[PDB]
Amino acid sequence: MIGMDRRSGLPLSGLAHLKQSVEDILTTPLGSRRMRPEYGSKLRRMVDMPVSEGWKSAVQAEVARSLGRWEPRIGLSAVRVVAVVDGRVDLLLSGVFEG
Amino acid sequence: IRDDGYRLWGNRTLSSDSKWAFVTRVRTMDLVMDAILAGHKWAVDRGITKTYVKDVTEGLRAFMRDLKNQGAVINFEVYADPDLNSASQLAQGKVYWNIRFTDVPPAENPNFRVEVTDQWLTEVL
Repeated sequence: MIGMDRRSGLPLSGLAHLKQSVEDILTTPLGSRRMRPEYGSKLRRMVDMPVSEGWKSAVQAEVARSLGRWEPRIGLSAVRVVAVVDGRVDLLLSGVFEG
Repeated sequence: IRDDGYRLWGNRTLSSDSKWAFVTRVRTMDLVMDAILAGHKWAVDRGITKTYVKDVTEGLRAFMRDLKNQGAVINFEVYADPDLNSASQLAQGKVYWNIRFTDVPPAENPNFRVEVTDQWLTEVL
């Protein structure tokens, strides 16, 4: 499938379109889209919550829901905390490719 | 201090002497002696034998080891006064002992030295 890039307008198809397809899921909140209320992630609700070991398993369980809806060509493997600086947690979104 | 008359807050007596500041040291010195002077209604107007001094200074120790047992004092020493006890003092009924002990200080100031580190942040991975 051939789509266009979000910035700079260039049509990119293979796997750069795959990565921006995921980051339109993860950063859109629910109900922000027009006439598509069941689109996006609850990750903005997980913004600025304390990083516990139940916060990690609630992000894995919510990325898997939101990518399971509107990204069928990605099989999610794991989400892991790899570093912590002040506020900035960072997550290695790893997943196999299907489709 | 706390709500509706919940606590009392004073450890220290009105004392210009720094030794007798706390209420506990003033009470312990006044309430280990009636715990001894009762239990020693004897050893007064009895009659001084040869081992009279020894048989009561082993009875002062026995009535002080139970005070260490119930946590009233920390380690003590009870011994007869060697230089004040003399033959001229026996003729007027005067005999002397040394009941030097110590007491538990009340923890009026528990200090907690505390910071927020970032040491166990690698536990969150």
